[PDB]
Order: sequence, then structure tokens, then C-alpha cells
Amino acid sequence: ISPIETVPVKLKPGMDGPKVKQWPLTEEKIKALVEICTEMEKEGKISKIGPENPYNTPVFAIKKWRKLVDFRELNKRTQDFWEVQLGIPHPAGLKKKKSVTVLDVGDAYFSVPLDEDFRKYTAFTIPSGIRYQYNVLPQGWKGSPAIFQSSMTKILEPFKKQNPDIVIYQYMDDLYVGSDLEIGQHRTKIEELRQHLLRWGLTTPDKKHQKEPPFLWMGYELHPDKWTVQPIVLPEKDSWTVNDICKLVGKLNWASQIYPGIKVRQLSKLLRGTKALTEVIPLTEEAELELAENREILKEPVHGVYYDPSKDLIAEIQKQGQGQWTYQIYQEPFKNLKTGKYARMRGAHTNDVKQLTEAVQKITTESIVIWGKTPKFKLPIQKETWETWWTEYWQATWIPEWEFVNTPPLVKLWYQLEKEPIVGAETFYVDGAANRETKLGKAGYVTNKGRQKVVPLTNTTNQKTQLQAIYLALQDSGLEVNIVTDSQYALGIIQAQPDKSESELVNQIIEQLIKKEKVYLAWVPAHKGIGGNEQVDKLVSAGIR
Amino acid sequence: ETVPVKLKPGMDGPKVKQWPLTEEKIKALVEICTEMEKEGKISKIGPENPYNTPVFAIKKKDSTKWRKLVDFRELNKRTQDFWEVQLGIPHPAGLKKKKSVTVLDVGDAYFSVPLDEDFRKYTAFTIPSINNETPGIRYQYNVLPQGWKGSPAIFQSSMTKILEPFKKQNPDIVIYQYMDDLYVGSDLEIGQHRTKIEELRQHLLRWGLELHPDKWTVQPIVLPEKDSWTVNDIQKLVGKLNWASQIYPGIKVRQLSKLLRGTKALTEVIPLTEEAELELAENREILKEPVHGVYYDPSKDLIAEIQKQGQGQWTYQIYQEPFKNLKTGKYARMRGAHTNDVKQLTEAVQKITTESIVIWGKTPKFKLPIQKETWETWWTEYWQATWIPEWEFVNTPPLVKLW
RNA sequence: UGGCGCCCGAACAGGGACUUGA
Ligand SMILES: Cc1ccnc2c1NC(=O)c1cccnc1N2C1CC1
Ligand SMILES: [Mg+2]
Repeated sequence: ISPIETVPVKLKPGMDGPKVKQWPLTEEKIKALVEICTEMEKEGKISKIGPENPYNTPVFAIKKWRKLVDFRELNKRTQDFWEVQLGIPHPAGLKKKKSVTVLDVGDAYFSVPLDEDFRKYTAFTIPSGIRYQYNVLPQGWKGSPAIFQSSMTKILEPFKKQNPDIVIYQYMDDLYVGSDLEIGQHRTKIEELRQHLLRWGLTTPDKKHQKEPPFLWMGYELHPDKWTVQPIVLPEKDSWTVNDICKLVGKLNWASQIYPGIKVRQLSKLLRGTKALTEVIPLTEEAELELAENREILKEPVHGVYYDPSKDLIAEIQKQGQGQWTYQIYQEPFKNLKTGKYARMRGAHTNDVKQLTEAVQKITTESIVIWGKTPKFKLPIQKETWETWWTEYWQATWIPEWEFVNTPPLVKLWYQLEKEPIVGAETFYVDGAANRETKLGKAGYVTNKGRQKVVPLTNTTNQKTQLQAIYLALQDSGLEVNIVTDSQYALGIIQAQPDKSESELVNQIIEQLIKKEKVYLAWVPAHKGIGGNEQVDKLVSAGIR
Repeated sequence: ETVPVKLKPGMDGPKVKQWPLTEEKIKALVEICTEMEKEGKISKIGPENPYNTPVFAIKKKDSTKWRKLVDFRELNKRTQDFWEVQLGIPHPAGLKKKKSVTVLDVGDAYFSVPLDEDFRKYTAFTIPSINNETPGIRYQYNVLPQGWKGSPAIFQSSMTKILEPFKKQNPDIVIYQYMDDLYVGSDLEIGQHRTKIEELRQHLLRWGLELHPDKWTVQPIVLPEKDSWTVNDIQKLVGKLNWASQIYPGIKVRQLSKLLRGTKALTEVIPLTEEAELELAENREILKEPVHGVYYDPSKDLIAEIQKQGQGQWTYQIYQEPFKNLKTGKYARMRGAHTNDVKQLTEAVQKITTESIVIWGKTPKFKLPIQKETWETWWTEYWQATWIPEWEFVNTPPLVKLW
């Protein structure tokens, strides 16, 4: 009693069905397999084909014995299917439901008939062989999930059409049915759905066996009115390995979406340049406190709320230093739908404003995925500071909607390069050259007063030579300088106004730039006899060229 | 009889992933897709079709009704041979010389003819669901899809007979449809041109179906002019001219650089000598002339670069090879209220491509100066064109940004 | 046995900046 339409399945073009000899199994395995096949055949989902069909697929039973058929060759030969539900719904995007069930559909893929022209391709043999074939979707097959999902969607369509209030979600085989009605009528509606599915052959557990809330789904603990992640337990040990810190980082990342203020930047940094899993990397001083603070965050229960379409969506971003941003997406105060963190320094040179914009992009992209609308942000950056940034920036940055929240860690531009030359300052023509093979470079500057300087550099690339030359200009000078660097890379490094950088040399450069009250960074093409640049290359290139 | 359609050899159906959409866009899409299915334009499909195409909903200019567009760029590339060689639309070279050109919309006429059964599976698209709480509704096109470059190629057979009475009654009117639109150009008065367009529109409604190209002028590079030439000003001028030498072979900076021999402060007003005055005059004369040796190559796809000059001013260059700008312009801001940059970039992209379609008949490959996530999320909101060009995201070098 | 999220590494392709030799 399964009147379900069979989805046509066609083999890939130019390839024929699997032809693999079934490796002999032990006597116990053979007896278990034949017993399982005999009963399954009785159910009507298995039939005998004899030697007429040449295709075959090996089988093996894994300990009762659970039969497993490896469709490796068939999965790589069947036409690609479109698994529409590639992702999963975040709990924050759901809505408060008064009552919900799970309705775990028994024999999910074993109740949907298989295409009549394709059953001969899923053939398999049982050693004495007794060849069989699947008349329904077999477990482990590539097309079994997509076809079953479509079959259930079509089965639920007549019921969902007549029950608009009831919300039904199918992940793999469980049907999370939310009604928002009274428990007395909700149970009756569930019974109606259970009988409707039974009409199509699908079986569901009795009301006495229905799982009670909260429902453990994909790492979450979903109560009818609130959601939370599964209990996160951080190992308490001293000898921390790469694999163990991997577990710690992944678990903290999972908890980050609800628990606020979780930092994983230091722990992730501990994974740089490490390959073997047995490397006993001791927790650094900068990361031990961070781990203890996270343990303090995770030592209490934090329960999120569900989306309310009749309320405004807010996303208050916060800054905790070291290029780490935390956002609490909430609709009502202290009722965060879902917290998060954006610890990702895109590129080696970025500032707070650019990082904040990237965090905004991340929040907008996920909010649209989860809620389909961009939240009303509450950023800490001043309105004028943002205007000063995006108007004098080369990208098309734009923040949709946001007010100003006066949190202690405000976002600001630490320094701004002068737009015009400085009258009365001292010009610094800075350049550097690095030897091609010896890796020895030089950096120097020349000024109007005649000041000269050249510092030998070792194991420094050419780019670092230009950066060092600028650093020297920022060091041996006053509060007003007109640096003339003939390297476009240096301009890219400085004109972007990075608040912090991965490299220490740039960090020193920006540290000196902040001190300067007025700094101007000009540019002249190299090898053109322009001003003091030729007199600088004549100094910084003596033993290099 | 449906015209057979086959993809390019060795190419398989478009398996693109749908970009997430806002609640308003998803609701509108379902509202209009259900009506399309009711009318037979599209039909539902099962899970046996692995081909998907992105779908976005937009509000057409001077309209409030949602207009679905399908990102058929990947399919257009797959069917490139078919719509570029098997069936093609000749480009009238006189369209770009017309006083007034109006971009009509004849895309609704493609639904009047069926699509080849063996090709419908490649036009499938998915409508995303909010939060993925329910599987996205999957459809396929039973008729010539809008936005697919093969649709105008197949429909040109009926289009020629549709426009024949008008093309014969008004031989001075040049008509050229690229993807879904219908560029009508004429050397008539604006009021009379609109009257003619109204007559053409009636000619299209019976069968069941603004631009000023003469106002387009290149934006030549102009050097700054001032009486006090400080060392920094000359340093910037020399650098700009040195970069311009790649575009203009005749640019020379030997005399200008001769003035900067010694080490001098950036705020020193060094006076230009007679030889340098002549050198600057020659550079000015060269920079106010079209680039020599540059010609359009139909076999090479156009490339468009966009720069953000700031204060709402955007400069763009269309070229096929580096330093071979076929057309340089400046997109003065039209909307944005000094607060939106993505909206202005989208408007610039639409204007640039519309110019390319009118001139060369193809959409240039864009190099947008914008973050991938910012554009991918907000380009669909301000988009109002039935067509989509190819774009890539790159970082604009500071030197070439000075125009 | 496969898929998915994140990190590290390598081989890849093009785009940009720069150095040296011819
Ligand atoms: C795991 C899951 C995924 C998507 N939606 C839901 C659920 N499960 C729930 O328990 C749930 C809880 C609260 C509201 N909706 C819920 N449901 C909806 C169906 C009623
Ligand atoms: Mg040099």
C-alpha cells in the first residue's frame, strides 16, 4: 500500500551498470543475510532475478546483523542528483511553537518504490548464489536521499495544503511537526498526519513512543519555546595537542553561536605551522587566560529564543580587541536570537573599520540565509568616522542600516594620511634594495638638509626593504614628514590605514604613524631621476647592484 | 515545431548554487512562479534533474511589480556556439550614431513559443526557502526562458516578420535586440521619436508581444593646470604621464623630470622652463587625442574596468587588451543621496553595459572595485536590467585610479 | 563508504607589484 510515483533514474552516459563479484562471507554472515533477505522479500521490497540480469553489487553484514550494501560503483555511476536541502535551518530562524513531535518514519528509504527500469542495476548476490534486486530505495545509494525527500514532500503537500498552521520539517527521516495549537488538538492533528502517512505506506511510531522535548537535532537542544546547543565539555588537561586543540576550537566555535564572548583567536593561532598531531604544544600565556575565560562563559546555561516576525531584528556588533568581533542578534533586550563571532583578518593588512564592514557582510549574509532580512545593526563606529572612511576609500563599501552604540571599545581611525603636502616639514625620499641571491638588503633615506643613513638588512625581501626604509623615515624625523616612497606595494600597505597587521614591521610602521601628527606619503616612479630618489638608490644600492 | 538546442561539445548542464534571497524576493518569486506554472510557462520537476540556475527578483524601472530574472550567464556560455554561430543577430553599426535610442522590453514574447524538450532540463532553477525550513521549489522552463541568450536567437525568426511591416513603413528606424530588450534608434525629435515608438508598440501588441548615443563622448585625460607648480604637483604629473605613456606611446617626461634633478622639498614652487613648457604643451596635445592603433576585435570579449573616484564620481574604461581603452567615460551620479556606493556601482554597471550593447553588441567583463560579499548581496536589489553581464572582483591599483 | 563545516600544507591556473640577468 505505497502508491508513490517512481522518480525516473538514468545511468550516466557511456557507462554501464556495476559488475562486481561478491566476495564470499563467513557462514554466520551468509545465514544472517539470507534470513534478512528472505524476510525482506516477504515484505515485497525484494525480488529474485536469476542469471538473466548480469549486473551485480557486493554485500556484507555488519554486527542482530545489519545488512549493508556498498553502492560505491553505483553511486559514482548514477546521474548526479540535486540534494536541495544542502544546509540545515538554524534554530534562531525558527518560530516559537507550542508543541512539536518528531514522528520518526520507520523504513524511510525502504517504503519508496524504485524506478522500474533501474531496479535491475541495484542487483546483488548472496553466497549459497541467490541473486536479488531492490524494488525500493536502498540505504547508502546516492539517489536515495533526494528521491525520498521529494517523495515525502509530495506526500506532505496534500496535508500541508489543508493545514497551513501546522509547520512540518523533514531533515533525513524525522518529521518535526510544529502546530502551535493546544496539546489536546495538537495530538489529534498528529494522529491525522500519522494516518495520512500510513495511507501512503509510511509508518510512524505510536504516540506512546514519540520523543519528548527537547529534541537533540544536529548538535542543538531544541525546546518548544527556546533553543540551545548540546552540552559542550572542554577537556581539562595540561598537555594539549594539535588534534585536541582542534576539538577545543571546533567545540568553542559551536558554542559561539549562542554563548557570547567566546574567543578562539589565540587557540587558532596555536595551530599555525603545525602538521603532526602528536606535537605537544604547551598553551601560551596569551591563550591560557582566554581558555579559562571561555570556560567561565560555558560554565552557565545560555538559552536562546526563536524568531518573531512581528518584531524588529537587531544585531549589535562588539569589539574585544586583536581583530575579534562579536555580534548578538536579538529582537528584544537580553533575548539574543543567536550570538556570533567574526575572527577572520581577511588579508595581512586591515583596520577596525574594514574588519567591522566585513563582519557586517557576514552578518547580513547569514541573516538573509536564516531570516531573509538584514537586521538593524548597532555598530560602535561613529557616524562621522564611517563617513570619513567610506568617502575616502577605494572600495564600494556601504552599511545598510545602523545606529551608534557607545560601547567602551569604540571603532576609530588611529591615523589619517595628509591629503596635501605639509609646509615646513622635512621630505624623506625612502627606498631599499634586496640582493637576489644573498638575501641581504639595505634601507635608507635622503632629506633636504642633507641627512644620510643606510642600515644593513639581513634575510629581508625587497618589499621588506621598502617597508623598513619607510620605518626609518618615521623614526629619524619629527612630527611632520613627507615620505616619498617609489614602491606601489608600500602605498598599498600604508594608504589602506591598517590598525594592525600580521607582520611586525608593518605594526612598527603604523605604531610610528600614529605618533606623527601630520604624515604625507607621496610616490614617484622608480628609475626616472626624480628628486632625491636617484640619490637614494645611489646609497641603498651599492653592494646590491 | 521546437527548434533543437544542444550545448557546446564536452560541456554539461549548469550546476550552479542558488544565492540566498530576502523574504520579500522569495515571496514575490513564489507568487509569480506559481502563476507561470498555471499558465504553462514553467513546470515542476523531481530530484532527477541536477541542473540549477540562480534566480533573482527585481523591480523594473518606473514600476512596482516584481520581475523575475534568471542568472543564465553560465548557460549562455554553455550554449555559446549555438547562439553565436548557429543562430545570431547581426549588429547594426549605425545604432550607436542614432540621436535617440529606446530600450524596449520584448522579453514577454519569448513565452509564446515552446522550448525543445531535450533542452528544458538545462533551464531548471530553484526557488530558495527562508532558513531552508522546507525544500526549495524546483521548476523548469517549458518555453524560451527570459535572460537566456538562445531565446532571442530562436525568436528572431518570428521577430523579423513581426517587425517587417514597421521596418518597411519606416526604413530609417534601426532596430536591434540583444537578449530580451529591443534597442530602437532614430534620428527624430524626442517627441516624434516617442510617437514612432508608440506606433511600434502597437505593432507589437497586435502580434501578441531612453538613450542618447550622440550625447556619448569619450573622457580624455586632462592634465592639471595651475600657475604655482610645487615639487609634489610635478612629481604627481610626471608619475601620471609615465603611466599614461603605456596607453599613449608619444608621452615623454624627460624634460619635466629634468627640473627635479636635485633633492627639493615637496612644498617648493619650482618654475617651469621654456623647454618644459613645450614638453607640457606636447603632452597636453597628445592626451586630448584618441589612442592610435586601437580597434574593436569581435573575436575578443570586451573587458570593463570601474574606478571609484569618490564624491559619487565613477570613471570606467572598456578595453580588450591592457592600455587599449576602446571607450573611457565618467559616470556622474544619478541616485544614492551621497550614502550608497553599491547602488551607484550597480547603476554604473548597467549604464556601461547598455552602452556596450548599443555600440559593440556585447556585455564587457567587469572588474568591480567592491568586496565579493557586499556586491553578491546587494547588486540584486538595485538591478533593473533583464540582462546580466560577466563581472570579476579585483583591487584597483592607486596609480590607474587617477583619471 | 560518502557528504558537510573549519584549520594547516602542496600542486595549480590566471591578475597585480617588484628585483636581477640577457
Ligand atoms: C529541528 C527543527 C528544524 C526545523 N524546524 C523545527 C525543528 N524542530 C523543533 O523542535 C522546533 C522547535 C520550535 C519551533 N519549531 C521547530 N521546528 C518546526 C517544525 C516545527
Ligand atoms: Mg629602487
